[PDB]
This record gives sequence, structure tokens and C-alpha cells, in this order.
Amino acid sequence: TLLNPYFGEFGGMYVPQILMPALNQLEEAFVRAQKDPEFQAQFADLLKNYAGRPTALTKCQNITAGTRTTLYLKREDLLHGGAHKTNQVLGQALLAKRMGKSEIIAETGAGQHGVASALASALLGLKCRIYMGAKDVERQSPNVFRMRLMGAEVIPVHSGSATLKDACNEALRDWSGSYETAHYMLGTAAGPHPYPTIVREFQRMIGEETKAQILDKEGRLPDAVIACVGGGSNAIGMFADFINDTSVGLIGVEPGGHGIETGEHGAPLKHGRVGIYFGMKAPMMQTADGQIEESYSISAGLDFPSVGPQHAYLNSIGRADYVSITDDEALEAFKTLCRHEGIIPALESSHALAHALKMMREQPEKEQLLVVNLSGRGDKDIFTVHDIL
Amino acid sequence: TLLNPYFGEFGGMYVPQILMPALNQLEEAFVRAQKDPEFQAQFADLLKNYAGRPTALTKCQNITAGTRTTLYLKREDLLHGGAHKTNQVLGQALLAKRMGKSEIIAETGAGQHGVASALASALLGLKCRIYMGAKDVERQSPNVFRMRLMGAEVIPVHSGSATLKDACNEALRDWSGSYETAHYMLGTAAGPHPYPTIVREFQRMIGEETKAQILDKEGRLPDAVIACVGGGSNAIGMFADFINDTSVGLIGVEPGGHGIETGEHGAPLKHGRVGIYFGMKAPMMQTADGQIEESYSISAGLDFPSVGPQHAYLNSIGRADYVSITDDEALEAFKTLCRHEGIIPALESSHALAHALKMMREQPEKEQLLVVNLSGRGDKDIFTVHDIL
Amino acid sequence: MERYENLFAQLNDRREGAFVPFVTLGDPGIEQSLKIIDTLIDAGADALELGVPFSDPLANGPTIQNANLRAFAAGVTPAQCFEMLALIREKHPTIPIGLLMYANLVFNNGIDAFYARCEQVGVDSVLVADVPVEESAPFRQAALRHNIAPIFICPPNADDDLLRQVASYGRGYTYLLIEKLKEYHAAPALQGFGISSPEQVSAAVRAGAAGAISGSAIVKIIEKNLASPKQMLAELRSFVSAMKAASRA
Amino acid sequence: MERYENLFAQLNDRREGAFVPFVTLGDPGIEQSLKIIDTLIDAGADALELGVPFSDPLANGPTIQNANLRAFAAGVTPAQCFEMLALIREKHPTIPIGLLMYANLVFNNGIDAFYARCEQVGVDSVLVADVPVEESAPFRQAALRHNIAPIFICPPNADDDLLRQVASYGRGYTYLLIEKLKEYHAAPALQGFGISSPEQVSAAVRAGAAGAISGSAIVKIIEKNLASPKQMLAELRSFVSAMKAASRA
Ligand SMILES: O=P(O)(O)OC[C@@H](O)[C@@H](O)c1c[nH]c2ccccc12
Ligand SMILES: O=P(O)(O)OC[C@@H](O)[C@@H](O)c1c[nH]c2ccccc12
Ligand SMILES: *Cc1c(COP(=O)(O)O)cnc(C)c1O
Ligand SMILES: *Cc1c(COP(=O)(O)O)cnc(C)c1O
Ligand SMILES: [K+]
Ligand SMILES: [K+]
Repeated sequence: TLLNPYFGEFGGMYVPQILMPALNQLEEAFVRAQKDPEFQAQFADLLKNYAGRPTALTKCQNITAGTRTTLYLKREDLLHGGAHKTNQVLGQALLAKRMGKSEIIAETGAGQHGVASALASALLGLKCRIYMGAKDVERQSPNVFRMRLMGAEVIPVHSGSATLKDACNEALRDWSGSYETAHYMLGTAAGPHPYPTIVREFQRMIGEETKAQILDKEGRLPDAVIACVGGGSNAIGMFADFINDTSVGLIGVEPGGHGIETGEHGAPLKHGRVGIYFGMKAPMMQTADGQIEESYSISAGLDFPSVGPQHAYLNSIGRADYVSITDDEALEAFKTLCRHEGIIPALESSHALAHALKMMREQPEKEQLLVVNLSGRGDKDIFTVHDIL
Repeated sequence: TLLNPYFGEFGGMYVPQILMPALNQLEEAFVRAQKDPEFQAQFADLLKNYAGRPTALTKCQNITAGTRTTLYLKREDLLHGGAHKTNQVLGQALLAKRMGKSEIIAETGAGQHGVASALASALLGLKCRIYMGAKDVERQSPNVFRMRLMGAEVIPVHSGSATLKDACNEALRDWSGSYETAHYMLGTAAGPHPYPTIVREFQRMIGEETKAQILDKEGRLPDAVIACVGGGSNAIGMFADFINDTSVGLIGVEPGGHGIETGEHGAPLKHGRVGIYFGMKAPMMQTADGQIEESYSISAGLDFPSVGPQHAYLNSIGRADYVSITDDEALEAFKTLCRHEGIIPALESSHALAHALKMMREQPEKEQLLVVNLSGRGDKDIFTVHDIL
Repeated sequence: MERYENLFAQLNDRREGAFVPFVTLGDPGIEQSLKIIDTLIDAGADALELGVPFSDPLANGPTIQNANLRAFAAGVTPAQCFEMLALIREKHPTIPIGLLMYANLVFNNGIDAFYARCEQVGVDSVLVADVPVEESAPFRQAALRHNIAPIFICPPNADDDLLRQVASYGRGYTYLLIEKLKEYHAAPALQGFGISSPEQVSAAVRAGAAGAISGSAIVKIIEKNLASPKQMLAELRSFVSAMKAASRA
Repeated sequence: MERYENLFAQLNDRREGAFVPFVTLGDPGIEQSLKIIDTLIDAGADALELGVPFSDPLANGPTIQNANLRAFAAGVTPAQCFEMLALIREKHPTIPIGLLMYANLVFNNGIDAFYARCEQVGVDSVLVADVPVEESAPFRQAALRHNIAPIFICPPNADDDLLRQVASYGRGYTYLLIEKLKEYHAAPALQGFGISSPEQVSAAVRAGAAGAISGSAIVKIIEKNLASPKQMLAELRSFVSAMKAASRA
């Protein structure tokens, strides 16, 4: 390979031999692309004029009133599509075009990645086919329609297994024979190299903007940047630019679901064990004998059974810290943000805010400049919260 | 008054005597505010760091391929809230605070204005009570919940009459006695002066940005700017800065509903007659004997029975031109934008795009630089279109 | 114009105050409405304030808005209202008749033409609820040309300039300060703030007003006894004679 | 390791090709699976390729994935698979037994410990489907230390460097070029591209391969005759003897 596939002991390319050529092809193109000023200018134009970057950094005074905490929210919810997903999906799409490919292959759960693949493909003239499991489809019907409207071909997979990780098998199988003309669009900073690296580089603008914006507003870097961790894309996007700024705390928040002790959670990095699956070596939700388990969270966008290799690594060396937030804590942060700032956060981002609120409330007289990555909007969640309330 | 309440023969302040003091109070504050650099800086900060301005101007190449038309979309759908409504609701909120008021009174139909009033009030620490008619509530249940989440008090009005214009009566009645401490937040460039003027001034940034952006991209002003006309706010926001640029065509698009000839439409400016209601003299949907009628459109956001005074005036002198677009034409523009640019437009904005597509398709070899004001996103409409398709 | 002068002059000689009841034309039905009106008149009403059902009652709360709903359910049109007005005038030659209008029904087929129709049927005054003194010019000039009295509301938040305007523009009566109004030689003031009890009529007169107007109270009785038309009239008679007695000396 | 050498040597003396059927351990049930395996063996199978039900079959299509579902529905665990493997080895001393594994079930409780367990039960080779030659080091070194043959897949898109690697790393057989493989002295190649008819086995041998592997074809028969266990075995016997006959000289 041209780049290191591992982040310490985590990462690698654990895929069938047949798929190695596709991975090495992608890594080579990514490297060329990154050196190419024209690719960067095109990628930048799209992010600016199509997606709406740079996104704002909102100072939330109302929620931190009466405490020594100053909270800022990176407004990824204002990005075209309502979620940070668009950034890397646009980048990967330009990459497929660089490789002369005309098709895009993707798989979905929460629906957001499928819709994102669909918007990028439609915009750039790419034929997009999205795999989705029956059980998952019926639930995400609105997003299913959205994908179809955007010309995406939602392929209904149903053979016992009908979830993200279970639908990935058919997406990969396809790519195995179609990689010459098709690009598999992975939706998070996970899977086999060079995906963990590509997705981070295509999401790092979140952190680069935050740094510039925080320096503009406060004239100093934040004490900590907090982001929810589903697979790790929004989190690594925020962290990336701050890694060499040792004074800046990096906090990743995993879904605690009904509570860690209940087992019904989605926090493998801190409450799972290293395994090999999804084409990578990383911490995961698995049974005693090696069978991969499902993650749980009020928010579907955080139901990934594993975590990105770079996060597991950042944790091992003590550079980034990871914690968990319960559904109830996330629901409280959701309602609190609505009423005090008039912002409907995604249930995913609510885990990151809920933690920032905890840091504040537990130590009200602690002076701290915090930035929470508000990765998406919660318009999609109003019905869920509605039913709980 | 300090400013002219009329735009030619249209406008005025046709409200009960009791409400004149509230109107003159508001006009005076607005005038002070506009002269106040500090108010402008505060308003600007909010629009930038909270709402996400300036919004992008997207060049849509895919839809205009094979024709001599160059189309650009002003991305108001990317504004916090997903619609242009936020701009003027933020401005009016700062205005109520300037007047030392603590409450905000509003009424809703499509739900968007109620939600917008709710976000601004929550953000600025204002007690907000929103009037809504039973019939209208049940239909807009998602927005109803959104308003409650944002702390807004949705007051259920039901006494035979249960629609926007019918709910306005209770909102105004309240303001009559509460104007000392409450501000009535009108959602469009209509009603009694100084509302038509205030709303335009608080929406004019759309047009000012478009001008700068078009000059940056094309080095020339557009041949025409097109915007849908419900009450007239997004349209006047776009038009305003271009009025003195005589070479720039201004095209307002009214809802044709099932077709003008069917009578089931919402295009009073061109297919109605001047009357007096809503505190203004303006073209409206009314019976032969003066009883106000209801407008019709696939999109609820365009079901206002009248139009802003300034639009009726701009038309009379031939400065702006107004046309109509059927539900079917709007639905086609909606689907076309999704598939070719990966943008889900609001059914409201789809009327403006549908017209731009018509201008292009009818005369494919006509060279024209067009800008369509994409006033909002259509995530809210996917179910409607879903049921039709 | 004329009829008001005659009434207030007579009431003056009797040291008596005026009691004016408000009712919506055609509520709960045309036939039923004519009966209600005759009962009000012959119960003691000194003048009448009648409203024509408008699709969007801006300056109206619950009780009154419901009345319009009832009139509309009965299919009452402005055309039918003017026919009713002619009949009422044909039966009662001297009682002043005022109309509570909304700008659109007046403006619809020409302001002046509206006032001509009023004069033709024998209406004495018109109060256009949604037209402030600042927008009254074409309405008042038309009313005057047709011998109709243009009525203006003097709000509690009224100031001097308004007091002076209402004084010079209004005719017939001033829909209600009292001492200032008389200073500017305004038309006889008639208080209309929720007058629902006899004690309120006497209080209104004592304060210097020429009388009182009661609307919702009358409408309540109608809304209350819909299923019993005869009991409706009976109660309407009792209410009116009580209120009228309270203005008497 | 050992058993493969012995088999290919014998087949060589007979100018005969090897036919290796694939089946999922515990499909459609443990008891039913042992029967299927004995039937395959005594029908003519030269070697066996057995898979242990993994929760996420990456390199698997429809037929095979359904087999796992059936095994899982029967509650088949890796522990139960190794117990089955011991019994099969106890009944058939010479037939080479290969395992189709997924990296996680091998890595779970220690890679080396997995290979030790394989040697203990009498397994001869292990092909870890999701481990490319680039990540095989700890797997192959462990397999070797325990006398297990590390099997590598040689894809159609394979190039020289890969050919050379698969040649030096693989043992037992090469899961399939043929002339290059022999040039690099690779282990006897066994073609596995959808081999489902006798004509395909003879063709595979003629091309220079030492034999053919058929998986889905065997699984199809099982999936086809679930309700008829006896007809399942009967048909499995007929299919195998036909495929084996086609490798014979
Ligand atoms: O109901 P009240 O408080 O007794 O007042 C009579 C009032 O209803 C009647 O005069 C009226 C009907 N519509 C109006 C509109 C504006 C002012 C007054 C009115
Ligand atoms: O089904 P086929 O085309 O006849 O090939 C056997 C194949 O299923 C079996 O060897 C196998 C099972 N799982 C795999 C994973 C990767 C490669 C091969 C396999
Ligand atoms: C997809 C999603 C995530 C979860 O995934 P990451 O890969 O961790 O970023 C977080 N937030 C939103 C709003 C999403 O849609
Ligand atoms: C409220 C709405 C409109 C209609 O009203 P205007 O006052 O004419 O601007 C147009 N577009 C969107 C997306 C809206 O929500
Ligand atoms: K996870
Ligand atoms: K309209």
C-alpha cells in the first residue's frame, strides 16, 4: 500500500483476495486526488456552492447561563442534506469519477447514508444502486422514497438477514465484480483501508473550520471538542485538525442505549472487544464465541456494531477519551436544545450535547470552552421523541 | 406615519382604531432600528452565526443541459429552519425586544410560520403564544409538536372558523390589549403598514446576496429573478435589491392550483380583485358580493387569499410580472430537481422553478441567465408527493 | 343623520339616556331576526345597531363571531340584509338605524354606491369597524353626500388629536374622554364597553354619556334560546325593558 | 498438511482428479449434517471443505448464506462444529478435511489456540475467507506451527506477485494461472468456480488442475430436499458419484 492501513493494532484490510485490487485502486486514486489542486478546487466548490460550507459555529449562551461553561455548536445540521454525511459522499463521488467509474454502490440502515449517496450520485451523473434490508426498509420508508426521487435504485434484500452489516454482504459481493466501473461508497470512517483514511480526510473540514472559527470568536482553541461516535466519521472529522493540538481535549460519545450494564447499548470501543469484521480489526459487539452482535440506541444512526480503527487507536494512546450517553440523557439534551436555543438536534448529536451538559452541570464553576459537533438535524426524530413523550 | 403606508393604491392600515397605536409604535421602532448600527450588527450576527447566511447560490447545469438557459438557485432551503421565514422572524423578534416587549403573538396554517416564531422566541427569551385552528392543527401535527418542543404555546382555536385568516382574528384581538408587552409577528409582506415594509426590509438580504453572488460568478446581473408568491415575503426579499436595476426581470409566481379556469387556485393578484381585508387594500379571492374566499394550492404555504401591497403595485406599473403554475407543473419541477440536482425543493419553491423550466423549454435557444429563489426545502412534502405518486 | 338629532333631543327633554342594542342581521334566521328586532324596538330600544354577516369579522370576539356563523348557515347575504333594513324602516319611521360594517362589503361595489343604498333603505349611520380615522376620508365623504352619519370609535387609548378628529368627523353619535368630547362638540357619546347590566346603563349616563350600547348581551340571549324561539323573544323583551328603565329619569 | 500429499499422490498414480464437496457444518441440523457428510464421503468425495456458521458471511452469496441461517436456527455453535469434526475424523482416518473460516472465529480466543484446536480434532487445512495474503502472516505461521495447511484463494484478477505469494504461502491445495502456479511450485490447484456439472470437473482436470470443489451445488440439494431427509441423502449420493466419476481415468 501507499499509506499505512493500521492505526496501531487497529485497521487493516481484512477482505477476500478478490477485493484487494479495488482497495489498492482506490488508495492510489485518493493519493493522486489529494496531490491534485484541481480535484481540491472542484471538491471545495461543491462543498461551498452546493452543500453550503463553511457551516456556522453557534455560541449557545442560553443553555450555559449561570455556569462557567462557554458552549459552541458546529452547525453540521445546516449542511445540505441536514447531516455531515454529505461532505465525504461528495468527495467519494468525485473520486469514483476520477477513476472513470459511472456507478455507485451503497447500503443503508438509518437511511441517511443511502439518501446521501443518492444526492451526490444524482448531482454528479452517477448511476446509484442502494442495498437495504426489508426489515430496515419498512421502518425508513420516508428516506426510501427520497432515494427513489433522487433516481437511486433501492434494491430490496431479504434472506433472513436484513440489516446494515447483513446488507453489506450483497453490496460488497456486487463490487467484487463491478469494481472496474462501480465504486462502493462506505458511509463511515470504518471498514478496510483506505476507507478509514479517506472518510476522515473528506470530513476534516469540520475541524479545520471549527479551529478558525473558535480562534476568530474566542482567540483561543477550545478546551474540548465533543462528537457522537456511531462509526466515527463526524467525530474524526472534528478531531482530525486538533490531534496535534495537545491542549485540546477530544471526546467521543458512544450510545449507552438503555444503559451499559443492560447490555443493550452500542458502545463497543469502551465496552466491547477487538475482533475482525467489516474488513477491519477493531473493538466490537460480539458474543463470547466470536459471533458479531447488534448495537442498540434510541438513534438508529449510532447502531453500528463496531468503531473506526483510528478511534480505537486514539483511545489506546490516551489522546482521545470516549464516554457513553443513555437514550434518556440524549432525549433530555434534545428537548433542552429545542427550548433554549430553538435548534432541533438529531438524536445522534444529542448524545454529544448531553455529555457537554453533563460536564457543565457536574462542575458549574469550572471554566471551560467547549465545542459540540452538531452533526445533523432532528426533524427526522420528532416522531420518535413524540411517541416517547 | 413616518413612512408611506401605500404602494400606489395598495396598502394602508385598515385596522380598528384600537390597534393604530400598536402600528405607529412598531413603525417608529422599525425606523429607529434601521438607523441603529448596533441593531443592524446584532441582526447580522444572528443571521450569520445562527441562521447560516449568506446562503449559497447554486448553478444548476444538469437541468439546463442542451439549452441556452443558465439557471442558479438561491439556497434559502439551507437556512436554519429550512425556509426563508427565519430572516424576518429574527428581525421582528429583535424589534419586539427593542420595544421592551417580552411576548410574541402569532398564527399559523402551513405550520412553518408558527415554528419560525417559536424558534426565534425560544432563542431570544420571548414568551410565544401561537394561534391555530383545529382543522389546521390535526393536519400540521408534526409542526405543532415542533412548536411545543420550542416552548411555544399553541393555543387551539375552534369556533366554526378554523384557518389562518380565521385564526388571525383571535391573534389580533389579543394584541389589541397586549400590545404594550406583546408583539404580533406577521409572517408575510402583507397586512397593515408597516408590516409590508418591515418584512421586505428584513428579507431583502436574499436579493442583496444574490446580486453580489451573481456578479461574482457571472460578472453580470441576471436576466430575471423568479420567486413564488404566497403572501409575498420571499418574493419581495429577492426583488427588493433589483428594483432599480431596470434590466433585471422580476417574476412572481402564484399558485394556479387545479388550473385558473377551475376557480380552485390561489392567484388573486392576477385573477382576483382589489378589496379591503387583512388590514390592507389589495387584490383578493372574493365572491361577487365581497365575501373573502379561500385560495387553493397543492402547497399549503401558498394558500393566502390575498397578496402583498407592494406586489400589486409593482404589477400595476409593469415593473414586475406575475404568472401562475399548476399543482401538476409544480410536482414535475419538484421531481425534476430531485433527480437532476439532488435537491428536494419545497412544493412552494417548485412553482418558481417550474416557471423557470417553462421559460427554458419553450425557447431552448434563448440565452438567459435566471435565478430562482429556492425559498425552502421539501422534506415536509415527500409524503404529499408520495401519495400523489 | 336627522333621526339621531331628533332622538337625542327628545331624550334630553326627558333627562333620559339612550339604550341601543346590537344584533346581527339574519341571526339565527331572516324571519327570526325580523321578529327579534321588532321585539327589541317595542321593548324599549331607542336606536338599533345592526351588523351584516361578513366572512372575516376582524374586530369580533366569540359571541359575535358565532352570530355570523348562524347567519351564514342560514344563507344570509348583504343583499338580504338591505331587504330586511327596508322592511324594518317601513315599520318604524323614526327609530335611528345604524350599521356595523367591515370595509370590504362597503368598498366591494363602490363606496359611494354603498352609501346610496343605505340612504335608499333608510339607514341613518354606518360604523365601518376596520377603518380608522386615518383611512376614513372616502367613507365619511360618501356617507355625508348621502345623509348617512359616519360613526367613529373612540378607544380608551385615544389621545387628543384623535379626540379632535373623532369630534369633527363623526356624526350621529360617538362610539365610546366624555368632557373633552363635549369640549370639541363631538356627537353624543354612546358607551359600548361590555354593557350588560342595568347598573351599567345608569352609570354610563351618570358619567355624562348620552347612552349605552349592548351587543353581546343581546346575542347571548339569542344563542341561549335557539331551540325556544318564543322564550328567546320573551327573554329579549325582559332584558331590553330592564336596560331601558335604567336610562330613564 | 500430510493427508493432502497422500491424497494427491494417490490420485496422481490413478491419473485421477480430486472432487471436493463443500457443506456447512450443522446444516440443516447437527445429526442431519453428520449423515450428509458420511454420504458425501462414501459416495466418492476425495476431500471435504466444511464451514462453521458465522454471523456475518462476507464472501458469501444466497445459497451459502441460507445454509448458515439453517445451521443457526438449529443453534449450531463453533464448539459444536469442532465436536462434529472430531467424530468425522474418528470415522475416516485418511480423508483430508478443510475448514472455511472467517477471521473472527479464528481470532476470537487466540489465533494460535484456534489452530491448536484444529490439529487436536484432526483438521488438515484452513482457508480464512476474509484474510488476503497481505494479512495472512499470523494465520499462516500459526497454521504451520500446528501442522495445518493454510489455504489461499487465487482470484481471476490475480497478478504475478500474488501468484508468487500464494505459491510460497499456501499448502495442501490452491483454491482457484495453472501453468504459472506449477512454475512457482504452488500446492495442487483445485478449481472452485461454480463447479456444478460432471463436464466441469473433467474440464477442470483437463486444464491442468488437480481437481474441483463444488459447494452451492451440494447445498442446493440439501435446501431442495429439507422435508425429505432420505431423498436428500439419496440425491446427494447420486450427485457426488457423478461428479467423482468425471474426475476419474
Ligand atoms: O358586545 P359588547 O361588549 O356589549 O359591545 C357591542 C359590540 O359587540 C358591537 O357594537 C360590535 C359588533 N362588532 C363590533 C366591532 C367593533 C366594535 C364594536 C362592535
Ligand atoms: O458455490 P461454488 O460456486 O460451487 O463454490 C464453493 C464455495 O461456495 C465454497 O468453497 C465457499 C464457501 N464460502 C466461501 C467463501 C469464499 C470463497 C469460497 C467459499
Ligand atoms: C450517520 C450519522 C451519525 C453517525 O455516524 P458517524 O459515522 O459516527 O458520524 C452521526 N450524526 C448524524 C446526524 C448522522 O446522520
Ligand atoms: C411560508 C412559505 C412561502 C410562501 O410565502 P411567502 O410569504 O410568499 O414568501 C414560500 N416558500 C416556503 C418554502 C415557505 O415556507
Ligand atoms: K458504534
Ligand atoms: K396568495
